[PDB]
Amino acid sequence: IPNAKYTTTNYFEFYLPYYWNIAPNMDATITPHYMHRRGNIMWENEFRYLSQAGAGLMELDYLPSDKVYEDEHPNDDSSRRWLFYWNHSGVMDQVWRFNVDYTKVSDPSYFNDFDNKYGSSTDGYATQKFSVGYAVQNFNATVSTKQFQVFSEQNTSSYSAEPQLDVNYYQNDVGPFDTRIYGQAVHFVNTRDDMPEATRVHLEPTINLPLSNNWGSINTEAKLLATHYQQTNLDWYNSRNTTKLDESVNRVMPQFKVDGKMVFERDMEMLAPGYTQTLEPRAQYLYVPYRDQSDIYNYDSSLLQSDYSGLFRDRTYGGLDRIASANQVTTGVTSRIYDDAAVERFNISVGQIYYFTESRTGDDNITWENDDKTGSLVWAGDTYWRISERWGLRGGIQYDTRLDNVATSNSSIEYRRDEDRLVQLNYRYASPEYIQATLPKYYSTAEQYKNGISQVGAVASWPIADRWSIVGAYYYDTNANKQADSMLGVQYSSCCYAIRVGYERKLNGWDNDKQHAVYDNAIGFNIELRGLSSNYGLGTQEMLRSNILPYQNTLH
Amino acid sequence: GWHLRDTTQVPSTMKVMILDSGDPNGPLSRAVRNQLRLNGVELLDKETTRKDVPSLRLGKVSIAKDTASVFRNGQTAEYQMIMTVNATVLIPGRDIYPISAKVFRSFFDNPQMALAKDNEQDMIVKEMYDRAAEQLIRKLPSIRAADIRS
Ligand SMILES: [Cl-]
Ligand code: NA
Repeated sequence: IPNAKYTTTNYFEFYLPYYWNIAPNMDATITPHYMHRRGNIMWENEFRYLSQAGAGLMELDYLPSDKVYEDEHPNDDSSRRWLFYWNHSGVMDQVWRFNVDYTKVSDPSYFNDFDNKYGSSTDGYATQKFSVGYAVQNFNATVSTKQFQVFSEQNTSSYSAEPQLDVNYYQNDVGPFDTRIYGQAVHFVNTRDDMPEATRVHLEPTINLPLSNNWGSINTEAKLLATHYQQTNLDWYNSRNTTKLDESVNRVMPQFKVDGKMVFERDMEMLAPGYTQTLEPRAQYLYVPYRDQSDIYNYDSSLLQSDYSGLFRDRTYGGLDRIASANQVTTGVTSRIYDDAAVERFNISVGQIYYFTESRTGDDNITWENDDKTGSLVWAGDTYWRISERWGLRGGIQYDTRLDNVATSNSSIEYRRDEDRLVQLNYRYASPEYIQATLPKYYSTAEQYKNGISQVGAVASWPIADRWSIVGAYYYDTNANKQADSMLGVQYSSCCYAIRVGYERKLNGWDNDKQHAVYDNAIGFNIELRGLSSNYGLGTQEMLRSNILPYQNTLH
Repeated sequence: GWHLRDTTQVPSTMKVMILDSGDPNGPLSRAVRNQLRLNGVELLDKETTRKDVPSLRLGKVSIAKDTASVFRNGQTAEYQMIMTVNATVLIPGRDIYPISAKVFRSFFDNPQMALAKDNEQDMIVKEMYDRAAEQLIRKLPSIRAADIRS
C-alpha cells in the first residue's frame, strides 16, 4: 500500500513498494520512490537475511538523476545519487564473531536531500567498518577495518585503521593474583596522500591483586604500556609544524593503581517505615609518569569525558597515541536508597580528582580558560530519583575548574503510565569554554557552534478514543533562541488498519551567503494493515523515535 | 546512625547459581561472570544435575547511539549510547522473575577526528557492558525480597 509526503527537500514525495518473500531467511522490498522536485524515481532496495552466521540487512538506493542536483553544478558528467548500507552481526558457535556497519553515499548532502532511515541528517560522517574475531572464556582476538566518509568540506582528512588487530588474554587462578594481558597492532592511513602513514604495535600486560570482604574492597594494579611506532611520509607534516615527528618512536611506561570501596547501611525509620540506605565512598590513587609524546602524530586518541563513573578511570584519552602523566587521587561517594521491596528508589554520586603533579603528554596545547595545573580540577555528579511509580527524574553534571565553569550537564524529568501515555522534559548544557577546548578552532570561532549548547525538550503522547493517539516534541536551543526539532504526529489504529500521519520541522543546514540556519519541513501519510500478527500497540514508540532528537526513555 | 554492611550485594540463596546465556563468549556474559565473581559467587555450568540452584538466564542486549543534541546548523553535537539488557532469574522451587538494566553514556562528536571518536565509543560501550552487569547484581536483592510474599 503506497505512501506519500510533502517535504521542502523534494516537494511531492511518494513511495509505492513491492515486497518479496524470497524464502525463509531472506526477503526483499523494492520501492520506487518518486521525487517531484528532482524528476526521477529513487529506487530504494532492501534485503534482509538470516543464517547460523547471524542476520544482516542491505540497502541500495539509486536515484539515476536529479533536477535539483544538475542545476547547481550543471556542467557535470552525471548527476545520480546513491547509497549503500550493509549491516551484519552474528556469532557462529559462540566462538566466531562477524560484524559489518557499512554506509556509503554519493555526496555530502545525501542525508539532507533524502531519507534518514539508515543514516540521518544529524550525522557528520559515514561509518565504514568490517570485523572478524574469535572469542572464548579466557581469550579473544579481533581484526577489523575502520574507514570514515567525512562529509562537510572543511577537511576530508580522515584517518582509517586498515586493519587493526586487538588480542586479549585473561588468567584469574594465578593464586591470589589476577592477570590480563592485551596486545594490539594497527596500521594508520589517510585519504590525503600528503599526510603521515604509520604502523603501531602495542603490548600491555596487567596484573592486579583484588581483596574481598563483606563490606569493603581493594584491588591494586600494576601495568606496563609498551608501544612502538613506525611513521612514513613525514616530509610535508614536518615542514608545517615546528615539532618534528620521528620515524621510529618508542614509548614505554608503567602504572601503579589502587582502588578502595566501603559499604555502610542503615534504616530510614525516621522518614519511612522499613526502608534502607547504603552509602559508599571510593578512592583511587593513580601514578603514571610523563613521556614526551609530541613526536607522535595523534591518530586515534581523542579526549575522553568524565562523568562520575569516569572519574574512576585510568585514561584521559581513548586510543593509544596520547597518555597523560597521571599523578592524582580520585574521591567520590554514592548514597543509595532502597524501600520495603528492596527497589532502588534513589541514588546520588559526587566525585573529584586532586592532581599532585600536572597531567601532560608533551603536546598540551588545549585552550583552557586559566592556569590551574593541580588540585581539585574535576568534579562530577549524576543523580536518580524515582519520586513515584509513574514519575521520576534524572540528572548529572561535569565540572572543571580549568573552565571556571561547568563543562556539560543534563537534566531529565519524566511522566509515564503506559507506552501510549507519557510526557518528558529535558535539558543538556555545554559551555563555550568546553567547545574551545575539546574541539577545533572553526567550531570555537564560527556562529553556529561557538555559542555552545543549551537545549530544552518536551516529548509526549495521549491516547484519544482508544483508536487515536497523539504524539509530539518541541526541542529548543535557548542561547540563539530557536527551534531545532519539532514533530507532531497522529495515529488512528484498529484490528484491520493503522493509518499514521505526522509532521517534522527540523534543522537541516546552514546558509553561508545569509549566514542563517536552514530548516526543512515534512508532512505525510503512512499506513499498514493489522490482523496477520499480534502487532497491536497503538504505535507510539515508532513515532517518538522518528524525530531527529529521538525519544530516550528514562527508567520504567 | 550508620553501620557497615553485614552481607554482600548478593543474597545467600544465590551464592550458588547457573549463568545460562545464549552467547557464553560474548562481551556481556564476559563482564557478568566477572561481576558475580567480584561478590564471590559459585558459578556452575548448565550441565550439573545438582539442585537448589537458581539460574540467571541472560537475554539479549541492544545499543542505540542516538543523536542527543544539535548545534545551530543541525549536525549532531552530542550522541548518547543506550544499552538495554534483559535478563531473567529462574528459581528451581518456584517461579520466573524477569529483570533488566539500562545504561546511558553520552559524548561529543568530532568528524575531523572521526576515527579517534569511533574508538572512544568502543570503550564507552565496553564500559557500559560492566555498568550494566552491576545494575543486575543490584537488582538481585529486589528479586530476593518481593518473592517472599508468595
Ligand atoms: Cl530529509
Ligand atoms: Na545511529
